[PDB]
Amino acid sequence: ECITPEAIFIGANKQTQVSDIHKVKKIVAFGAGKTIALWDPIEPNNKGVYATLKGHEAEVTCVRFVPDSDFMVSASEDHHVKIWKFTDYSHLQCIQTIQHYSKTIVALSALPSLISVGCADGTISIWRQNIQNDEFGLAHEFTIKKGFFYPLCLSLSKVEEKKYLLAIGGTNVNVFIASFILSDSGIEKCRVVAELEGHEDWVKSLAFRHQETPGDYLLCSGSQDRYIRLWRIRINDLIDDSEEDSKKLTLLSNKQYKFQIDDELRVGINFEALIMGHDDWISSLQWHESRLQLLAATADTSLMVWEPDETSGIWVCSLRLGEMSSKGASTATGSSGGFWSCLWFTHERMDFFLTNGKTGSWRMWATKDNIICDQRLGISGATKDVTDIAWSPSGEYLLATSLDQTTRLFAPWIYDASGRKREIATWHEFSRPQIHGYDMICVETVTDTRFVSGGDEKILRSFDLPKGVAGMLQKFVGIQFEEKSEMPDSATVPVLGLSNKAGEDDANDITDPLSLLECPPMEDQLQRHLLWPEVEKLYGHGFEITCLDISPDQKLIASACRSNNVQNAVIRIFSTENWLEIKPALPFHSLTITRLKFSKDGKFLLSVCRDRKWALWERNMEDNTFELRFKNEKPHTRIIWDADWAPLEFGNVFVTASRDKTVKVWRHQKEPADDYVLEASIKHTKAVTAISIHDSMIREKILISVGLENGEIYLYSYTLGKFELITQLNEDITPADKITRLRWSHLKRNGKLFLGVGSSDLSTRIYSLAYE
Amino acid sequence: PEKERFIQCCADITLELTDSLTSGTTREINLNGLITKYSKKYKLKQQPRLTDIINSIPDQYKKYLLPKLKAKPVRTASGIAVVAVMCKPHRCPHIAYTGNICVYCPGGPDSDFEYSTQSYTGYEPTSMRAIRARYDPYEQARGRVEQLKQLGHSIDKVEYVLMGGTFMSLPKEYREDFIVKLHNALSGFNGNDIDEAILYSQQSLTKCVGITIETRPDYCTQTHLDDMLKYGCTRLEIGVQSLYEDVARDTNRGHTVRSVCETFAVSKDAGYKVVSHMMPDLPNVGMERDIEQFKEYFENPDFRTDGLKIYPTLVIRGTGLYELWKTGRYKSYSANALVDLVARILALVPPWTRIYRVQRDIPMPLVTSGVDNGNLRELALARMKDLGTTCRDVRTREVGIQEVHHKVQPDQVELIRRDYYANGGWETFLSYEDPKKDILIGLLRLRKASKKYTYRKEFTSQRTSIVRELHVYGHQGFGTLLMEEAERIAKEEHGSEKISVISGVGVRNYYGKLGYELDGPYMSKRI
Ligand SMILES: C[C@H]1O[C@@H](n2cnc3c(N)ncnc32)[C@H](O)[C@@H]1O
Ligand code: SF4
Repeated sequence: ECITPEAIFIGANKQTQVSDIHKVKKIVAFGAGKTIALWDPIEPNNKGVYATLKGHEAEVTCVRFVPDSDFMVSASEDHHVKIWKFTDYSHLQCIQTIQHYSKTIVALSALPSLISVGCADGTISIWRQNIQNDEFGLAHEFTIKKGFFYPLCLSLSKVEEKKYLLAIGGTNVNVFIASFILSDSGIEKCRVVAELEGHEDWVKSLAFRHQETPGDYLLCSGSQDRYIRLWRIRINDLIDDSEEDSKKLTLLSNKQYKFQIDDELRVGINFEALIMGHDDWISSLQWHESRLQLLAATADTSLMVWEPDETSGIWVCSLRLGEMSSKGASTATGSSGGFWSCLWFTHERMDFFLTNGKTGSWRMWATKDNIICDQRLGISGATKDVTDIAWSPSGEYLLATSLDQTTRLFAPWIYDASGRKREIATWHEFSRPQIHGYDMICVETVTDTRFVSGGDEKILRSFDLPKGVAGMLQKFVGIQFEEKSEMPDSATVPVLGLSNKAGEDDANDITDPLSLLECPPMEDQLQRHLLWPEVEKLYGHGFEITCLDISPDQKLIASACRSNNVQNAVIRIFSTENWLEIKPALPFHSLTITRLKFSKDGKFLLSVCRDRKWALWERNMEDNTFELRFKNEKPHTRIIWDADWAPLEFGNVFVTASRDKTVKVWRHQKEPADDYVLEASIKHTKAVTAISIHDSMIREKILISVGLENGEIYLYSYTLGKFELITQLNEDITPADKITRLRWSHLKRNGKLFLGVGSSDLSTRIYSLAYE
Repeated sequence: PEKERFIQCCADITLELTDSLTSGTTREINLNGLITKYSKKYKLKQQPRLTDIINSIPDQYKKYLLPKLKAKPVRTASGIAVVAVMCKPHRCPHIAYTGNICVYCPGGPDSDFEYSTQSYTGYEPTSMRAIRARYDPYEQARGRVEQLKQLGHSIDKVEYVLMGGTFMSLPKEYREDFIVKLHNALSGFNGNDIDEAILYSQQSLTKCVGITIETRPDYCTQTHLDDMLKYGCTRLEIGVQSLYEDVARDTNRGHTVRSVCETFAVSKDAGYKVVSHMMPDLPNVGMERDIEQFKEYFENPDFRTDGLKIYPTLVIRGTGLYELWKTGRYKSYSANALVDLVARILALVPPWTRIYRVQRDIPMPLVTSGVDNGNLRELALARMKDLGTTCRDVRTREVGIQEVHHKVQPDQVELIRRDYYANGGWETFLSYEDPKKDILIGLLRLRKASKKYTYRKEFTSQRTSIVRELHVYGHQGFGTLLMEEAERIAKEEHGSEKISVISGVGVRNYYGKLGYELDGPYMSKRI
C-alpha cells in the first residue's frame, strides 16, 4: 500500500511497570493509555515509536516480556490480561485473552510458560502455558489475609528445573515468599513459605537477580520508606548456616528463613544488605544483565546505580542522574514528583538508561563505562486526549495541543548539523510552546512565527516564534524565515501569572551547531527553557473558548465559546492588527459552536454546532464585518462535528460530517436562487467526526480524508457528484479511539502527502501517502 | 569558602548529637551557638535553622530522633496535619441561573485575578502552592506532605481539605480523578479506579484520616452525599452567611435558608459532620441583627451545627461589593465595634460547637475596607476577659493549645455528657473534661438516626446510632472509654441494634480492633 505511518507520538502512562524491554532483540514496549507502544531506542536513524498494539479498553498498567520466549503479557484496568506473540520480526499480534478477576490487575510478572497475575481484589493467580498449543490455562489462584494484603508488585524465578519461587510485595511491610513445583499440567505444593521482615512501610517493587552462580543469588526489595533491602537466596549444600552448638550470637534481624519446596530443596534465604538514602520512594528497580549493579529509579526526579563496595562489602552510589532541575510534571522546583519505571540495557559499550518522565516523554542516558554519561534522543507524546492539530502555514511543521495542559511543535529531522540531508526523515518534538494551566483545546497558526491558541478559559493568547527554536529548526529542518532575526528570545515558564513572558531577563547561542545540541532538543531543555513568549491575549468571550480559525488574509480570527443559550452562542471576530475585536456578533446558533472555518476566499465564514444546522456568513470587504448569507434547518438529524472547505479550484463547495454516521457535500448553485444545496452524501457504519480536504487539486478530484469515532480512517476521492473510495486504513495503522482532528499538510515533500491525525487515544500520528 | 563550612558544620553537629543521644544525654548550648563557634570562623552570613539541621540526620537516626524535639499533641502526637489542596478554577454554579455571582466573593475566574479559584485572591500560601503545582492534586499533595516532613514533623494522619469554590460542581470524571489522585499521592498506589484507591488507602501508612469538601446547600442532595461518601469525605463545610432570607436574596446567594436547614438535617443524618460559614457585617444587617442571628443560630434547634466559621465581610476590589461600597451605599463596621461584636458572639458558643476559624487570612494590602488587623481572635479574647465572661469553644478549651500558650496542665479529668436536639435528631456529646479549669481532653459526638430524614440503605434497615466524630487530643485509654460509653448509650439510651461510625478511609483499621466490621462506607457493629 501507498499509505505508511511516518510518525507516531504517544505519551507513556504513569504506572510503575508500564514498560519492559525485549532483551535478545532489544525492543522497549510500554503502555500508553488504551494501547501498547513499541520502540527501538538504538535505530541507526533514530526513530521513536512505530506501532501501537490496540486491543485493550482501559489504561495499560503492566507490560512484561516473557523471557526466553516470543511472548509479552499486558494488563489493563479493564480487567483484561492479554498475551501477545511476535508475528513479524518487529510486530506482534494478540493470541490469547484472559477476562477474569472482576477488578484491576496491578502486578504482572512472567517466566517461560509461567506468568503471575496480581488482582487488586487481593489474589495471586499463577498461570502455566499449555504444552500442546500456545495458550495459558489458569493453574492456581491463592490469597493472603483475604482483606488486608493487597499486592503491589510481583516477581518470580526458576530456582531449580521444576521448582519456582514467588516474591510478593504489597500493602504490608513483610515480603511474602511462596514456592511451588510445576507438574507439566499444573502446579502443586504451593503455599506461602516465608514472610521476610525488615521493611517498615509498603514494598513498592522487587526483582530477583540472575542465577549466574548456581545455588545462590540475590533478591532486592525496595520500600516506600526510602530503603532497599538485599536478600541472599541460598539453595541446599550452599546454605552455609551458623554452627549453633557454639554460640555465635546472631541478631534477630539476621534471621534466616529455611523452608522445604517439596520436601528436600532446603532454601535458607537470608538478609544480605541495607541500601540507604533514596530521598523518596523507590518507584522501579532492576538488576543488570551481567554485572552486580542495581538500578534504582526513584520518585524524586532522580535515578541512580548502586554497586558493592570493593573494600568493605557494602553498597555505594556508583552513578546518579536526574540532578538537572525538573519535577516531572512540573519544573519550577524538583523534590518528589519525577521518575517512573526504568529500563536498563547495554549495547556494545553503552549502558542505556530509559525512564518515564512523568510527562509522557521518555528519557535516555548513554554512558560508556561507568562515569561519562550523556543524554541521547528519546520520544514524546501527550498523556491525555489530543484535540487540535494545526499545520504550519505551508506544512513546514506541526502544532499539536492536548487536553493535558500542553502544546507542542513537531517537525521532521532532515538536515544534520553538518549540512547534508539525512537518509530518512524522522519526526521529533522540537518545542513546547505552552506548559499551560488550562485544558488546552483549540490552536491555529497565524503565520510562520505567530500562532494563536485557546485552552479552557475566556481568553486566547497569541505567541511569537522565539529565537532559539527558530534558529535551531533552520539548523536542523532548514526552515527559511526570511532571516528576520527581530524575533524575541526564548521564553521561560512564568513563576508568576500565566501569560508567557519574553524570558529575556530570566532563563534558568543554542541555535548554533557548536552549541550543546547536535540533534532535536532534549527533555530538560524542552520542558524548562524552550518555551514561547506571548504577544497578546484577546478578551471578549464570556465562557471557555471552544473553536478557533484564522482567515487566509491573516487579518481576522474567528472564535466561539461553549454555551447553552443564544446570548452566549454568538461568534466573535478579532482583528490581528490591534488584537481587539469586532463590534457586532453573528448570532444564529443556540448551542456550542463545534467547528468554525474560514473559506479559501476570505469572504465566507462557515459555522456549525450542536444545533445540527450549519450557517454561512458573508463578509464586508470594506468594514471586515459579517452578515448572514446562507442557513440551513435540518441538514442532519443528529449533531454535526466538523465542516471543511474544498479548494477554490473545485469551486465554492464545502462539506459537513455528522453523527447520522453521514457526511454531506454542499456545492453552490444559482438556478432558483443562490445557495449550496447538498450535492453529495455518504453514510458509514460508525459516527464520523473529522474530515479534511487537500488544498491542492489532483486529477480533477479532491482528496477527502474522513475519520471515524472508533479510529478507522478512510481516504476518498471526490469528483462531481460521485465519491470514490481511495482506501481505508487497516487496524495496524489507526488509533484505537475517537479521531478529533485531521489536517492535510500544505507541503508536499519528496512527492508525498502528509496527513496530520490527532486522536482521543492520547496520540498524534503523521501519515505519508504516495501520489505523484 | 562561603557555605561549604556550613554544610560540614551541620554534618559534625548531626554526628555529635547522634553520638550523645545514643546513650541518653542532652545538649548544652542550643547547638546553633556551637554551630557558629565552628562555622562562623569568618562570619560569612551562614545562618542555620532547626529545619536545616533536621534535614541532615541520617534516615535510621532521623526517624527515631526527630519527635524528640516536639511534644504538642495535635502538632506531632495527634498528628492531624491539615493539608489543604485546591481544585481547578471554575465558576460557581448559581451564576448561571441567577445572572451574576455572589456579591462578596473576591477573585475567581473572571475577576482581576486570572489564576485564583473562586472566592480566592491568589495570594494565600495555598494559592501559590496550587499554582506552582498548576492546580494538580498529585503535586499539591506530594509537595505539602513533603514540606511537612522536611519541617521536622512526624506526620502520620494527613487530613485533607479541598478548598476553593464549589468542588461539587464539576464533571464526575474530573472529581473521581481528583480524589483518586489525592489518595494515590498519600498511599503510593498508582491506580485509577476509586474503589481500588480506597481499598489501598485503607491499609496505607500515613493514613487519610478524613477529607473535607466545602460545598453549597443545593449541591448536597442524596446523590451528591452518596458521591462524597464514596470519595471518603468526613466533614462538610456549608455556606450560609445569614439566617435572614432578605440578605441571601440581596447577595445573589441563590439558595433559601430553608434549603440550608434541610441540607443540614439530611447530611447530619447521613453520618457527616457539618461546619457552617457565618458572615457578619453583611449588607442590610447592622449590629442588632448580627447579634440576633448569632444568638438564634445556637438557639434554634434546627441549625446548631457542630463546627463554625465566622468570616467578617471584607470588601475587595473587583467584587460585586466594590460597585456598591464605592457609591457609599454600604459602610463597614468599626474596629472596636467589630471586636466587641465578636466577643459577644463567642460568649454564646455552646461547649460542643467548635470555632474552626475567625476572619479570613486575605492579605491586608488588598482589602479595601473591613477588618484592620489579622489577629482578631486575640483582641476578642482580651475583650472577653475585660467583660468578665469566657469562651466555651472546643478549640479554646482543648489541651494542645493550652500546653504551649496557656501553659496549663490537666489534672481533674471527669466525664461530662451533653444531650441536645439538632436538625430533627437527638445528638449526644460525650467528653472527658476538666471542670475546674474548663479543659477538654477528649470528645465524641453521637446521633440517633431520625426516621424523618435518614435515607442510607445501611440505616433504614434497622435502628441505628451514628458515631459522627471521635477526637482525642491530650494513662491514655480515652477513645476506649468514650467508645464503650457510646456503646452503652446506643444499647440502652437509644435502643439501636446496630451502631456505625463514619470514618476517614485512613482510620478504618483502628475500629477493626474494636470489633467493627466494614459496612458500605461506615465501620459498623451490631448489638
Ligand atoms: C469561603 C467562605 O467565605 C465566604 N466569603 C465570600 N466572600 C468573602 C469575603 N470577601 N471575605 C470573607 N469571606 C468571604 C464564602 O461565602 C464562604 O462562606
Ligand atoms: S457565594 Fe458560594 S457559590 Fe457564590 S462564589 Fe462564593 S462560594 Fe461560590
